Amino acid sequence: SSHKTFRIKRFLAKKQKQNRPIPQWIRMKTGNKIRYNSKRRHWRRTKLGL
Amino acid sequence: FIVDVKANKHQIKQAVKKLYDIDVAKVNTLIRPDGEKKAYVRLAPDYDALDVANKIGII
Amino acid sequence: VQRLTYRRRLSYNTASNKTRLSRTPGNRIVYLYTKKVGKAPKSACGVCPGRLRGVRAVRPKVLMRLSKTKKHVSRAYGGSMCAKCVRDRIKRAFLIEEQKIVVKVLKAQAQSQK
RNA sequence: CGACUCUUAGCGGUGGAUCACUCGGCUCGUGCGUCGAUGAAGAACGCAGCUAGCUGCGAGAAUUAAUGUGAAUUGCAGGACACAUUGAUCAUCGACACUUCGAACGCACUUGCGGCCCCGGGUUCCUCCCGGGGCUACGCCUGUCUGAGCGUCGCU
RNA sequence: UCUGGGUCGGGGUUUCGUACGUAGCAGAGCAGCUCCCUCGCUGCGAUCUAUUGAAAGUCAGCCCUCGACACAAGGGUUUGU
RNA sequence: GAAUGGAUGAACGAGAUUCCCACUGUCCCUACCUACUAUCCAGCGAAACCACAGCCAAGGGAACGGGCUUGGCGGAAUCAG
RNA sequence: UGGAGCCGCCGCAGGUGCAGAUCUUGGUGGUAGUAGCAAAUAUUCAAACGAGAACUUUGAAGGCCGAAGUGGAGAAGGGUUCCAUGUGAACAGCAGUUGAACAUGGGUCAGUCGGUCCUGAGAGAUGGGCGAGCGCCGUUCCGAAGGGACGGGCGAUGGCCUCCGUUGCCCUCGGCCGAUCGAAAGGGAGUCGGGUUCAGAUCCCCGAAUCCGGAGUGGCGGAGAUGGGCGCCGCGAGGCGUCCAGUGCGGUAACGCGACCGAUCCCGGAGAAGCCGGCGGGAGCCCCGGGGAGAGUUCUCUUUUCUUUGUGAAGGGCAGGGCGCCCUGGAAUGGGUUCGCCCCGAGAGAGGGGCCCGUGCCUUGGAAAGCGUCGCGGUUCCGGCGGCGUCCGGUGAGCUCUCGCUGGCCCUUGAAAAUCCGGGGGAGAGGGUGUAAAUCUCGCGCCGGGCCGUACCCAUAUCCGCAGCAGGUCUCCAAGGUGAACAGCCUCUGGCAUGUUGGAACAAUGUAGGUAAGGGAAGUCGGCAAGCCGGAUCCGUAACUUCGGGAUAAGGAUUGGCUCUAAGGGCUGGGUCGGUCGCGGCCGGCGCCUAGCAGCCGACUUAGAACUGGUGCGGACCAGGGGAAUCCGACUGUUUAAUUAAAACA
RNA sequence: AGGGCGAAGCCAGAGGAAACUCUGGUGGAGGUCCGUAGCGGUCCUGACGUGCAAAUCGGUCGUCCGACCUGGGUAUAGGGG
Ligand SMILES: [Mg+2]
Ligand SMILES: [Mg+2]
Ligand SMILES: [Mg+2]
Ligand SMILES: [Mg+2]
Ligand SMILES: [Mg+2]
Ligand SMILES: [Mg+2]
Ligand SMILES: [Mg+2]
Ligand SMILES: [Mg+2]
Ligand SMILES: [Mg+2]
Ligand SMILES: [Mg+2]
Ligand SMILES: [Mg+2]
Ligand SMILES: [Mg+2]
Ligand SMILES: [Mg+2]
Ligand SMILES: [Mg+2]
Ligand SMILES: [Mg+2]
Ligand SMILES: [Mg+2]
Ligand SMILES: [Mg+2]
Ligand SMILES: [Mg+2]
Ligand SMILES: [Mg+2]
Ligand SMILES: [Mg+2]
Ligand SMILES: [Mg+2]
Ligand SMILES: [Mg+2]
Ligand SMILES: [Mg+2]
Ligand SMILES: [Mg+2]
Ligand SMILES: [Mg+2]
Ligand SMILES: [Mg+2]
Ligand SMILES: [Mg+2]
Ligand SMILES: [Mg+2]
Ligand SMILES: [Mg+2]
Ligand SMILES: [Mg+2]
Ligand SMILES: [Mg+2]
Ligand SMILES: [Mg+2]
Ligand SMILES: [Mg+2]
Ligand SMILES: [Mg+2]
Ligand SMILES: [Mg+2]
Ligand SMILES: [Zn+2]
Repeated sequence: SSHKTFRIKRFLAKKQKQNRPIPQWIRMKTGNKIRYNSKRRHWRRTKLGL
Repeated sequence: FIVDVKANKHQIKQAVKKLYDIDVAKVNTLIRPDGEKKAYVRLAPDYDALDVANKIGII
Repeated sequence: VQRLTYRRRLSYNTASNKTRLSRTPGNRIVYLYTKKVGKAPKSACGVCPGRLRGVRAVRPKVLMRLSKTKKHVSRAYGGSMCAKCVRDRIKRAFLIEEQKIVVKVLKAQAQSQK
């Protein structure tokens, strides 16, 4: 909005940190079932806890 | 710098002075959209920033 | 023609968001935001509709800054009340007290008579 | 013969049935039967050398101490350590620690405003200013102190 | 190779209605300058006359050229009593 | 049929009628033109619907058949409508 | 084929056998390479990159949005979409060398811009009451609802216990009014110019400011305030002794001057006010005439056409506005005067002043900075460095904003509070003749201002409508032409690539436009649809009527281009003759345009006339078809979001 | 936006013996008219109708100083608003 509270800004920050894709060294771990992050949120489609 | 989010400019100023034996003109904080309070810290004109920068490691 | 934008995040044209055009030394017309128009104080009498003389009509929280002389005038009831209403108050307050004395005299004569 | 269409079979696709597995469930039973103002449950935000999620933890943050164990952890790095030494790594968990909201407690929910005591810079108690610390919810009980009343008396 | 069809050009046909430019003693008036001459000279000025049935278009699905220019046995797939 | 209001009424109405003047392709009676489609192509590419299917006449039949009976008949694969 | 378990018999047990349930879950066809990728005028040429170009980028051309924008900025909402580099799998309904995709990194800086404080409609604890109860009501009502202050006293400590603080106690005084919450558009002190980034700037840098708080010991000046008397001594300037005065002064007045003590208490003001009209002043922009600097045009013409031609805040000065301020004075033959009014013995005109605003000029700022040009320095890096210039005037029912005055409307009268000041009072305090307490302090000096927001989009692609959806979604700015005009049409500034594709054809059906001989509603439920009409000026205007209307009634005429005419305004000027003093002044006498005349400027309209054209002329754009009657409802208003706008409701 | 109509009040002139009346101005009233933005939504029973759209589009329309339009805040909640 460009007029944020601090509460909201911090919320957004964490959401922004969560988006990154898996580190590829994770795929090489021993008992690995994970191939892709599957919790990736694109701003244009799917619109936050808000 | 990156600074702890709870800090006042007063605290930062006092920290910067304490750690690096330095002295500050002014501190000028903001908050990164990421979460880490950044701090621009103007040193007083008796001091050169590149000289301290070399002391602390960065360049 | 150079059109222009507001300089603050207040979009709406309001009592708060009033402006004026100014040419800078950079030779660009720029909005400057303008200070509200202060009023001279009206009289303590309350009948004289005209506002007071010799007072800097300025937004009241400024008065703080101003010198005493700007804020008033050298008279009894100075910068609170218009002259006319003082010199009527004066002679009223005098003439009233002269009649009160006359009634006191007529009372005292009536006591001495009875 | 030609193309096309139909039928059957071979092989290949599509699709994920079937079968075989099962660190999950469902049911029945046994023992114990423990949360919280010494701040619960729940929420938030953090924390990894490279880590997004799940988990694990709290600015001592994938954990500290202790005790037991006795050479690993390991995706890659890097390292440590003398594994003839409190000693890697797990387990236990009695010591320590435990950010912010939350019954949630100075008052407010902006993360905004405060008061009062002490400490360091600031002064040289000069109050300011900055930083730190400790108090500052409501209700209620036992006492304590200060009181109020043409409430009931006594003495003056 | 009835030497050919094509592009450009030229005629014809036809549509519209007389181009630009130049000239004019045409032009309601006005102005500047003077030789204040008012037909003085010079300029502005819709429009008008002449050059001028002019200009412009006319196969793209109009007609004739045999003028100019190139280009014209070339390619691919077929099929048998 | 009389404030279940009766009778009226200038102004007003995207309100309901009727006629006249004008005007018109509304019509007699249709025609031509333009643009975007539809069309063919490259690329891309859905859906509803679907017992099996899909030429008729008559008959009977749950009294209007694609299928049955008796007749007519029947020729790949398709395109635009 | 597969690669790890499985069956026969005798008994027992059951979630035990499918074609159907518009059955459930998953998958797959035909339909079909079909429908379809048609709203909003538009693309073309060359080059670059590149494996590859209809689509990227650059250049050139042709087009559109046409300042009520397809431009430039916000609010809400989004939440990293912003910027850069790289990728070409998927996604962006063709493609893509591209993107808001994907992957790497970057990126939001404040005492002054906002939150923050205030109160609004309202919300909501306590006390009190209700309530089986979680609770509810209630917000001044069934409250002992103030913890503060001043001055005095007494005690205690901390300090050069000096003097002052700090606290404890005692007295003294004190109405409130409800704790609290409630506005990124209300109220609310104080920041502006230039530069700077791939992306941030009133936030960074440079420079100029500014407010608020503190400032003790008071950092400094200045004010308070340094008179007057008497007595001596000294030639005199003066020196001493001693007596009083001194909480500033000026103006007839409006009121003024840099400061000019002062408590609880009281009064007042400011904050703090609707809409509409008219008129005036000030800016921004437009316009015109010229100066320059650079342009384009130049076949002919054009002293050309085009661009560009600056000064922040804060101070000081001065115009220019306004005054319902004062003094003089006394107005009928009544005057003054506005576009309109409106004012006058409760004081008009006339003269002189006082105050307020001064966003306008000048100046400090400030030319050093910016812009425009010409020119160099540097392979480079370089915010390099120089020249020149940044001028003078005029216009206005012009538009935008604004300040101001003055009306009109109301059975409408148009916010509170925080905060800030003024005045009345006079409890106190000050030192004793060089100083004091005092500065709603004057000028200077010192120190501080924390916390959170700050990227970008803001919409025919960052929001909501399942999507890059023809929908929806609050504002600011707002050029030239034509014209009544923010109408439409064309243009510059800025912006785009025709709205999720291209190519070739030009059949039928359509959708959207047009045109039609003769007739003119014969069509049809019905003139539905389209057509006529349309602007302006000049005439001319009926029935009826609530006398206001009807009314653009109806019905007529004119309209172009060109060349002329007439009519509408401002400014300035005579005090000439004589004298004398320095073309200018001062004095005295004539003159006295008192029918005014002379020179110099400048918008724009209106009427009339000539001539002229293939009768065309509101040439596009814009832009009423009328008439007679009936029914209903007086009217304006409202209504079924998405089939009913009416005669229904009001 | 821009136009139209031109209510009270005001001025002058003319008449009138008075009462007052006429003529020309000025003035700018109004849930006044036209008409933009805005708000709406009449008709084409137009387009669309597996849409652009789970109500949109085009022209044509109503209204456009007032019972006007509109952001944010705030109040009213289900036999309730
Ligand atoms: Mg969205
Ligand atoms: Mg405000
Ligand atoms: Mg004064
Ligand atoms: Mg097969
Ligand atoms: Mg499965
Ligand atoms: Mg009856
Ligand atoms: Mg009756
Ligand atoms: Mg009846
Ligand atoms: Mg059948
Ligand atoms: Mg196996
Ligand atoms: Mg079973
Ligand atoms: Mg089955
Ligand atoms: Mg097709
Ligand atoms: Mg932008
Ligand atoms: Mg980008
Ligand atoms: Mg694609
Ligand atoms: Mg508040
Ligand atoms: Mg006067
Ligand atoms: Mg921004
Ligand atoms: Mg925009
Ligand atoms: Mg198009
Ligand atoms: Mg295109
Ligand atoms: Mg689009
Ligand atoms: Mg016809
Ligand atoms: Mg018929
Ligand atoms: Mg008929
Ligand atoms: Mg019609
Ligand atoms: Mg009529
Ligand atoms: Mg009748
Ligand atoms: Mg009605
Ligand atoms: Mg409806
Ligand atoms: Mg309707
Ligand atoms: Mg329809
Ligand atoms: Mg259809
Ligand atoms: Mg489309
Ligand atoms: Zn008065």
